Amino acid sequence: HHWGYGKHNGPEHWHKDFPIAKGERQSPVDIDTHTAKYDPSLKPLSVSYDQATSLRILNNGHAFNVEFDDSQDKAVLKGGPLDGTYRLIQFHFHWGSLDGQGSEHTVDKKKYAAELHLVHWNTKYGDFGKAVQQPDGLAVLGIFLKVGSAKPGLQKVVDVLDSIKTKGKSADFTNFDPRGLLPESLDYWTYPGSLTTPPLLECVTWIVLKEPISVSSEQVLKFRKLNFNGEGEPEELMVDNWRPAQPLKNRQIKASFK
Ligand SMILES: [O][B]1([O])O[C][C]C2=[C][C]=[C][C]=C21
Ligand SMILES: [Zn+2]
Repeated sequence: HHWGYGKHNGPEHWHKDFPIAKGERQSPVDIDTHTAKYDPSLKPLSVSYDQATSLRILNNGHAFNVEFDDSQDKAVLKGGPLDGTYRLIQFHFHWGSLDGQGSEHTVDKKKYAAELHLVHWNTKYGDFGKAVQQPDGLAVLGIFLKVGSAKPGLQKVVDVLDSIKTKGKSADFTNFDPRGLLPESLDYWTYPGSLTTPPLLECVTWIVLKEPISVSSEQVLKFRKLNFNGEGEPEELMVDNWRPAQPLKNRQIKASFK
């Protein structure tokens, strides 16, 4: 009886195995755009993905992860609210059964169809597993998806999904350029939070871009054909793999923009 996104094992249950689910810096949150304060001291973000080395795509039973070579400083996030250098390890998405839900963060209570998470770890801690035990261990770039025009840079991801339908399947996924998933503007909100999946560790500096990317209905329909189950098991479509907004508690969301 492992955690998941069903009636019996979904987010409202996670606190039993992971009591930090009720902690003081949980994610995601609602971003109240009127209360977020412009912080003139932040920087422009530095997203340096030219030398990114994608390796593989994995259906882990909760999402699919596009994994990178993080054995050296190839694709890194720096600047913005961050001190030091954060190495890209993987990206994945959260999405809904219909276009009116799917994102984890919300903006004035608006839910987007999906949300992309580019996960990076602080190189001062040497490895990902050490990083997640630190309050400044991870930096996650969050990007909302809305349904409209196709995203050209997403189609290579869409077209491999048939090959990783079920939990535990992987495929080679070399030479994928994550720059093709970014919006034009890097304007962002930032706040201290957590992983949005068990173990829900409070180790993340969240950087949530204001500008959504557009994907087509056909693209997100292919996400929804994935399975949470393993091969041969009763089919459970991989949809609604999002955690709802958690209490903000004693946190301030800062804006990079006026
Ligand atoms: O799956 B997760 O919660 O979704 C948010 C992003 C993140 C970051 C590190 C590990 C897992 C996850
Ligand atoms: Zn995520």
